[PDB]
Amino acid sequence: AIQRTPKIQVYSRHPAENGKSNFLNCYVSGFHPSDIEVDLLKNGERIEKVEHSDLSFSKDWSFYLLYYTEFTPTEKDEYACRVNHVTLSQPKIVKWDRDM
Amino acid sequence: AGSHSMRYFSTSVSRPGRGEPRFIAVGYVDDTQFVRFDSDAASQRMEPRAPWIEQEGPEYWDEETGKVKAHSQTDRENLRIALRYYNQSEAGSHTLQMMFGCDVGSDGRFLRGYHQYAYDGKDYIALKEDLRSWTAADMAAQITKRKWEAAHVAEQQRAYLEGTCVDGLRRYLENGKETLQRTDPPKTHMTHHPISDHEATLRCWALGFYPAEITLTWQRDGEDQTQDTELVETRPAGDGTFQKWAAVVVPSGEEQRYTCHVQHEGLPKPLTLRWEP
Amino acid sequence: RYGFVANF
Ligand SMILES: [Zn+2]
Ligand SMILES: [Zn+2]
Repeated sequence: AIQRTPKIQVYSRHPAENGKSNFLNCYVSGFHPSDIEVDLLKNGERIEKVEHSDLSFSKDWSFYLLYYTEFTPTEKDEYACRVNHVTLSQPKIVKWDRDM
Repeated sequence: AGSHSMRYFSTSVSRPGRGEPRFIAVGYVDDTQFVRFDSDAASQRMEPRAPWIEQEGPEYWDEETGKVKAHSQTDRENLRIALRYYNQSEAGSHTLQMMFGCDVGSDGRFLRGYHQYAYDGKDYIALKEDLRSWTAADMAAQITKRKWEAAHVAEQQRAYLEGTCVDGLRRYLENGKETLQRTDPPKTHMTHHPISDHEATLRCWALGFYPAEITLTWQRDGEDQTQDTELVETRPAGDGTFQKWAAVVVPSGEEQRYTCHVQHEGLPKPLTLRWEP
Repeated sequence: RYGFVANF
């Protein structure tokens, strides 16, 4: 079996405007095999109401998933996505940057 | 759009000591998912995942349920057959993926058909473009290929791909017309991010586009910056549209050498963007 | 419209 490490993007659906409700996305792609754990974090803590898309895969057979939750960004709050996969020594935490 | 696809994707993963393999299948028209089946789910039914597929009546849901369940059972068998073919133990977990479906042009005619398997992420067997023979990747797959030749599987699949598949795709495009036929062009803009006194990042943005297919590239003095461009994978916004960006690191004062180029089916003509402070 | 598969 050949393994592939997840690519991770954390981003909002709409351009972030403090105080206005939005959606926070963590898109994980290019991984194999398919078992994976994904958490969205608010200031280091697990967000509860988090949905995700049905497992599918790309032309090279690697898998992708979208994790998402409604949220209202502010100046202070820090958001991140934490991903664990067999290819990772430890979970990878990717911080939300509103310009990426 | 100028052409359309219907694709089903399935993933079977064995769970040694934890019961039968997990089986997940999803159906797509272009980049829009419209059905799913998950062996973990209580319903044990094909379930809708787009509004327009709920136009289908009870016969559809019964028939599609029967078909995807037959597939799940055959792929559990196939995971077991692969263990024998590869002399692998019953202790290890393995994955079997299948993709099938068809492409049709905007005139409504068949363009291409697919029927292919991967085992543990590697190509196993695939129907070739002319739909008459098989690409089998290794020794094990030749055994399957011989069996599929004897049983005329390529003809069976050709008939499905040029018939039922095409007919299904056409119907879905009809029922989901208001959303499936859209070619929404990207909204584009550029941002500038100083890295230091010597360098800054230019990032070209494409937002709110459908379908997902897009080409976003940087040029410097009219030359492609293939090996210096950071290019993220096209990503879902969650509302039916997609996003992408491309960025280059540019020396200070050299921003006007750089242009961003956007090709998308919804664009009247390809775009060229320049940094405009 | 779903298709079908064969045994390995
Ligand atoms: Zn069209
Ligand atoms: Zn200096």
